[PDB]
Amino acid sequence: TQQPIVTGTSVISMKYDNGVIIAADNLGSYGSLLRFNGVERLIPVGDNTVVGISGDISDMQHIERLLKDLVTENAYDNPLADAEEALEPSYIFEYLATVMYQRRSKMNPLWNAIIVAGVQSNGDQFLRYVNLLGVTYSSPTLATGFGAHMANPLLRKVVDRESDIPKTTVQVAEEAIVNAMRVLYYRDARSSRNFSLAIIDKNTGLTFKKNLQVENMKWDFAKDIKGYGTQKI
Amino acid sequence: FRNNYDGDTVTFSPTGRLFQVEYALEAIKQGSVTVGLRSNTHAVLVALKRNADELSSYQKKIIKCDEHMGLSLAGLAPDARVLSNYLRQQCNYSSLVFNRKLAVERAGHLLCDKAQKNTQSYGGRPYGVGLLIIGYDKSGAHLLEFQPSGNVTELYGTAIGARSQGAKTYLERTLDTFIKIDGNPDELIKAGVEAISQSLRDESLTVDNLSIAIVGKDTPFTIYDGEAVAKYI
Repeated sequence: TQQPIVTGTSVISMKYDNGVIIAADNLGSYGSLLRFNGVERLIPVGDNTVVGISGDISDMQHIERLLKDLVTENAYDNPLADAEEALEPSYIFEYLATVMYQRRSKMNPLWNAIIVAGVQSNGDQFLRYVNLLGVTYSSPTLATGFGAHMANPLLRKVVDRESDIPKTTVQVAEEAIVNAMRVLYYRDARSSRNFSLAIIDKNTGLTFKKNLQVENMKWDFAKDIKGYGTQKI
Repeated sequence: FRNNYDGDTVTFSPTGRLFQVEYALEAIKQGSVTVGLRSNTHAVLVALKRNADELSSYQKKIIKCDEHMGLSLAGLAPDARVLSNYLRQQCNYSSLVFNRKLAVERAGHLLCDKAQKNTQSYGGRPYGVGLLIIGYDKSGAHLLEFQPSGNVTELYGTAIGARSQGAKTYLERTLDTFIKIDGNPDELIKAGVEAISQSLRDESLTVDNLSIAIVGKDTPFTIYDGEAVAKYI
């Protein structure tokens, strides 16, 4: 029985021919005050998973601690911890989805929406969502909060169905993700211009880009808008 | 001397021995024989079942713990039920919570710990049953030998029970051979049967006597009793 205080907005992601990409801005809002500008909401787990989290930040920080523990505890009496018995995206997801649902069933949820993006050991892309209610779903594109409304329509024009995944390159995917992030800075009042993006590819592995900024914005047309109807000057 | 230091598992003798545990190890030595051996693709368990009269059934020795793991028992059967039940649960927890098949190495570690707790506290009693665990996980085929003292060892092949030393030598010799029976299930089993038949004395292994279990690459833990072992005598 709680209410979120410091919050993170959208986490968007989509899967492409050889991997998945996920991004989330670096803001931690306190209501309408864009309070903290250096919050990383993308959490890499090992070298094959990135968990993006929106929602309550104190709870995200808790989920972070939990993930670091899973890694420590999986290395225990595990000679193959950095190989065959390393944490897979599907393991990290199922674990989180379990916690989320248990917490909702005790009426004390972790006020978050999470997307686990990654690549399985056999090459399969993994992209799955889980939120404060334990609800889970998978799709070629996944976005939380505001991004579900504005990013999905855009990312879906690139990958509308399963067959479209093998026809999409990292270049195309990253371009779409980057554009969605710009649209969100335009229309989401709780967004930040600074963001992070992560690509998990079956060949090149994990590439994590920090300190990205929305660029190439169109604001010039504003010079010609005056009044709200009849004003001429 | 003895009745002084052998009343509780909580008592160390003057030479550092735990007699109750040693007496537990003895119940295994009077149990019927069972063999475990593995190649790089399959693991098999062969066990000689023992009756009470010629009017009774032959008590089962093999228990399936999951679709990829199982074990053969020797000694106090109820205890095997208690332990295999724990294994079933732990295996289940891994699948439900992490969507991960439990590693045999992990299963072994858990069995050791459960047995140890019963050797350091007063009032309890060590388990009086030995187990041979075979399984096929992410790192291939495995065979583990569990002893009530808590010592679990991973092997290529082995055997426990009365006259176990017989089959334990055949395997110790046949190693270079069976460790290479890849892609051929029936052969491995035959090797196992040959191994078990080196510890016989009373009678010859019959259709009511033999029990074999096999797990591997594209073979879920399956138990062959009576009718279907005819082709291995």
